Amino acid sequence: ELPRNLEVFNEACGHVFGSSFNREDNSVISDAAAFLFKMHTHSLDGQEAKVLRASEKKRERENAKKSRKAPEAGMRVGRSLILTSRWTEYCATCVPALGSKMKVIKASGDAAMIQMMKDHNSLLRVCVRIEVWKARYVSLVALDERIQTLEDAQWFPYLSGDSYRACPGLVGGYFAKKAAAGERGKNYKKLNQTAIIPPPRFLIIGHRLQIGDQVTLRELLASIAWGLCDGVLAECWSPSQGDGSIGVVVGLPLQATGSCFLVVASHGLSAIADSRIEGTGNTNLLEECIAIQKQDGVIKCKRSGKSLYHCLKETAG
Amino acid sequence: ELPRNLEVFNEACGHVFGSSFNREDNSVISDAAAFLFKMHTHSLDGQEAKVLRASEKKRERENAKKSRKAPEAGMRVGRSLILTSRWTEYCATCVPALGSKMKVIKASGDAAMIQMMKDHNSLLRVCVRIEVWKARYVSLVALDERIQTLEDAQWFPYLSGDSYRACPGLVGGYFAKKAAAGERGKNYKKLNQTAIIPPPRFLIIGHRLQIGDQVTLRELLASIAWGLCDGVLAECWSPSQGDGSIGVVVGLPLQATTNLLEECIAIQKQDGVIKCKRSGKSLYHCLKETAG
Amino acid sequence: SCFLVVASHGLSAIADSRIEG
DNA sequence: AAAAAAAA
DNA sequence: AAAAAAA
Repeated sequence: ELPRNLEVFNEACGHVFGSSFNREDNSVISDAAAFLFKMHTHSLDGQEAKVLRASEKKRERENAKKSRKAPEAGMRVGRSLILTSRWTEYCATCVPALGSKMKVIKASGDAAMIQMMKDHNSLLRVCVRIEVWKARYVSLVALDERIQTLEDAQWFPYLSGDSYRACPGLVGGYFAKKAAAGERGKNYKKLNQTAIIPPPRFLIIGHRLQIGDQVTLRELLASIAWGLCDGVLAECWSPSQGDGSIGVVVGLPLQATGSCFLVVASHGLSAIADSRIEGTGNTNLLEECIAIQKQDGVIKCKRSGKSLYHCLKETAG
Repeated sequence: ELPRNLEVFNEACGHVFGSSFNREDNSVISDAAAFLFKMHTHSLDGQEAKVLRASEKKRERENAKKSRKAPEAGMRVGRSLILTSRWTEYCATCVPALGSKMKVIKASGDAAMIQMMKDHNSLLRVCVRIEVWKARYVSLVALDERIQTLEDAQWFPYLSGDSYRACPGLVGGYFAKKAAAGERGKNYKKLNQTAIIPPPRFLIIGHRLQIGDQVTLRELLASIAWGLCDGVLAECWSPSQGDGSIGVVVGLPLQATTNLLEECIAIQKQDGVIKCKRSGKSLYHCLKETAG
Repeated sequence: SCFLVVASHGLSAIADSRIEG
């Protein structure tokens, strides 16, 4: 019915949150995924201190966390999430011990432990995808103070190191910057800043985002772009009968990833660093178009020239 | 009557893959060449360990590879290649012992060992040529993650160290960068990103790519260029009656080895050289746009 | 506020939407 | 827009 | 084309 990743995530969230876990609210799913990511990364109080190569200042924080009492049953998480009395059992059983590595588990040969670590990794990936989606969603109506220039905007979202390790191709920030600056191996993955991520209520169900889905504009945009992406992407939405709050998806952007406009010098030709800008001198960016694939067919839509955040702000006034 | 270079490759492919080796499929030939290249470089499981100057991590990796079970008869290598029982004998008798150097072989005077080393080197060259062609073919539709600017695109293809050691004039990447960005000797080869490499199905039989032979658009483009080259090169191919993804070569570019968009390339046609105006868009972008 | 428009889906980045012209 | 590797 | 020779 569901892949291993989504089944693992559903089982984990159910076990940890009882009946308080709403399966149709994006905010609740995002909060649950964030809590689970903290639990599986040993960031919660009362978990193993990270000391392997930590500096004394970091060791202070880790020791303080270890000494601090762990979360108690019934504790409020986010808005509408309540911890069950059995969350400690799940944390003790399903969370690999600090420093666990897949090679050691495989060498042990325990199928149960191998499956436990596989579930842990899949849960980390799912939680980090939900984290990136929530980052885009927040950025749709809340500019990040850190982003001031296109160089800063180039590395969105600014998520922690664990997020990058789980999803290197979706997570940006300091670690993505380091990876791009540093040596690039065969395993290097570039930051796909506008990769399509289904809304959390869809991601956990395994339903792939496509045409016709009953979604809201903000959640669709957070799926296919973020705040500072161009506003023409709003063309991928259409209000339903009676307006209301939830509309429908009429199409999806093309060229979501893998856009290269280089033309190397060959056969006596001269290199081009960017096909779009080369032209003849007409650097009019407002004439650019995006290919939106709809049910009927692909249509080229003229760019709006304005950020998605600004378009949403103007339409909300 | 094929040259020894191709004869050795055909014999090795036969001995190692039985009848599963199809000599008409570019993907199958590329997979067979890749397997042979990793066999002759001592990269397969159970082979000797590269522990002459390995670091701790590399030492451990090589030791694990040596301890790991070697491929066995019937293993699936790719999609349509199955190892035979003779592959162990071939790997034992034809692959030179790890670290062997041609100087010592020639000094010893053993004719058999000399022939084995010469065949090994020729096979490495053939396999690396096939590897470069396949890299171009892959890049025709899916660009490398490392290629972000022209400075990065200048070192395509990004192949391994042994690949560069075998064909320095065709292979790029980190070792080509190191050679170019450093002291250069008289025996120094310049990377030719557009050197003409016949498709493997033609390479292994000695057929030289020429006007009038049936090929596919992606095949010809990978033969004469790669993904980020200008799209005007597509004019070197022409579909046949009904297309069917199979056409014919109508020309081959020269100099392979407002005004900016008015630059022209030279194409050698059956009649003569003609100047064709550039398209301005890389082959990758043109293929993406023309896909539908 | 911020008037940046990052490059996405084949569009070119804009350092400031207002200044464009 | 599968799996195996794997911290300022 | 012959010769030479790993992060």
